[PDB]
Amino acid sequence: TRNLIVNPLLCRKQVVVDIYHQTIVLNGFVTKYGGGKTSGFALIYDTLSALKKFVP
Amino acid sequence: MAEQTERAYQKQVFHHHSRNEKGEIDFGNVKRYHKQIGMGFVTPAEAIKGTYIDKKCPFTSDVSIRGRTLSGIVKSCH
Amino acid sequence: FKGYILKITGGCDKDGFPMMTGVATNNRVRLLLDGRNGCYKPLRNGERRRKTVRGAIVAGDISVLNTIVKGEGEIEGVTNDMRAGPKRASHIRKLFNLSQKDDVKKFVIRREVAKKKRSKAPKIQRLVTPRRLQHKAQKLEAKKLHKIAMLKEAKRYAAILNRYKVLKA
Amino acid sequence: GITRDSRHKRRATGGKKNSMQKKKKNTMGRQPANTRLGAIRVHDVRCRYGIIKRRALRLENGNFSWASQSITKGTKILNVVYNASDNDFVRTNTLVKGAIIEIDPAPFRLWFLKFYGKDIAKFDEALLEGFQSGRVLACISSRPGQTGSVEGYILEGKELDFYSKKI
RNA sequence: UUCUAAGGAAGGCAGCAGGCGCGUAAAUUACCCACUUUCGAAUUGAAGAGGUAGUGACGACACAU
RNA sequence: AAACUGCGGACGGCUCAUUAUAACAGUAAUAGUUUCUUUGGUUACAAGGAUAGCUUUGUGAAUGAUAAAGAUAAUACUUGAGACAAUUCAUUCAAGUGAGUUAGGAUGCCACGACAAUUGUAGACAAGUAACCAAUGAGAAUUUCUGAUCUAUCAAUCAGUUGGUAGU
Repeated sequence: TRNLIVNPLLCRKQVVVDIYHQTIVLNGFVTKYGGGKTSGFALIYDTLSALKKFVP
Repeated sequence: MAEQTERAYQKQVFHHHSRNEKGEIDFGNVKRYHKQIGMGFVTPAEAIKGTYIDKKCPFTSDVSIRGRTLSGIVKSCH
Repeated sequence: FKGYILKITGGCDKDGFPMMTGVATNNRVRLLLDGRNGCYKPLRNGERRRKTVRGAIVAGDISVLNTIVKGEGEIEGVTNDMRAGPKRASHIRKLFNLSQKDDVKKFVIRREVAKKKRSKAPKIQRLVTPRRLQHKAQKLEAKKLHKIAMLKEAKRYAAILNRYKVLKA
Repeated sequence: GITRDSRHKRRATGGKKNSMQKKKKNTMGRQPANTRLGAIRVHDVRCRYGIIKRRALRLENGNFSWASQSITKGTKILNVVYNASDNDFVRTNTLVKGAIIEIDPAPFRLWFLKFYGKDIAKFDEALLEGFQSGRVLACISSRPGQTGSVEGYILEGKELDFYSKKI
């Protein structure tokens, strides 16, 4: 969806979630005015050893 | 002889003894130091032949001439 | 009682102001104090303050005099009679009449632990362990780099330079 | 403290100069140290940026150079005989740059004996008189209040005549 | 200006909140280092810098009846 | 944990009282100065005391108050082999730069004097330290040229004032 950034330095994959209506972290989600489309940004922290290490 | 009118002995900034005819340093005299300043300015003959002493003369001292350059008319010489 | 001889080594005024050894008056004086003479503990570095102190002359205003050699206030008295021992190996040889070559680990002051085990002693310093030459683990050793591993470069580098400085044609 | 700023002066027009700031460490000066003649007494002064200046309060010895013979020797300073700036420096024997002083030419004489095989006690006539009289004329060329030492040179032909006639 | 056992002692809000006074005239004695970045022995600790929240017809934009 | 040692609190934050060529803006110079940090380089099989936190006895109503004694460490303070560099002075040989008795070399002398007597068993590799070059640095600091509001019921002002020499 949208764009992919492969980020092995942070052991991470990040996407721009485009909703057409533990390793998962979701942030910055807001809908469009008048319902329907909702957008957001997702955080693929794969192994559960980065999530803790690389997570506030 | 005529430039030694002060309480101290007047010497140039760069004073060096010349070599005599036999090829060794002659401590009995001092070379008249004179340099040439930069952007297209000729050294007056008085800075070469003359025997005056000045530590602020741009031709016979270590004072440099930097970028700014102007012109004008002499107003007072007192 | 029979009494011995003592030397006054400190004291405090009735108001708690200490006594300065140098000051040779009876009353109280205000001086510019650093941490050098003791009577003022600085907070910052190089910070002085004008504090009040007492002279080195004893008088009736004194409340307690440490004059030992005690802790006696002034009629009364009070009294002070190896918390950790030395740590350097050179100090161990001094205390137990030990030479330079004999081992001192056999004569290190060991303290036991008695609680709900362990016979403790300080961390040693300055002995003869094979890795004591960590001090030369290499650590020393590694003058190498310095030792011509670098220095010969400075004659490698130098030399070939004078070559293409001499072509100059 | 002593200041070196130009905000306390007057303009070239003679008008007074008003004040906007206070004194600052950048334009800080220090009390001069008049290096007299006597037992060695020097002090270390922390300057700006942590550098250290050797403040020579009192000195007796100094290193002096003979230009003709290309030698430099240590020598005890005897007297100060001429200061071109202030005469009060002569009485107090203050050591500053350009102060004509009198030193004993003992090491220089000994060096001449070992090198030529002769004794001094062509050279300019007044130089010989200083050798036999035990007091030769030298000029201080260092800044004792900054470097903490007296470095100078023995006066020679044209400089000697000018300074000797002044005395 | 404050404490005091009356002998003595520290303190400088033109820092963030707040109080008195002055004037026609100007806001919470809030929460957090998650954003930006700074300092430090350092990936981690602090930061009334900074961010978020509260008052806000100073102003600016869209918009009900 | 606390404490010694190191670094920092000179940045950031607030205000506009002072200030009339002062400050500030553009500009140019430093061949007239220059740190800190960071970056690139260059130059004895191990010695000596004492000090805190620690223990003990205390004073004062009290402060971020303070007194004695007994010990104990260093990348704290010192000595010391490992073998030059940088300063001052005097003389001298001299190439880039618009321009330098200039960077630089040689001779003699004084002072100064090193590359921890350092640290990880674990995350030889590190890490640390002293001086000296250079960058950071169109930075900081001084300085050049030009540029400000009203007022003549302000017309003459200045004596370190303007310059010179020597010094500090």
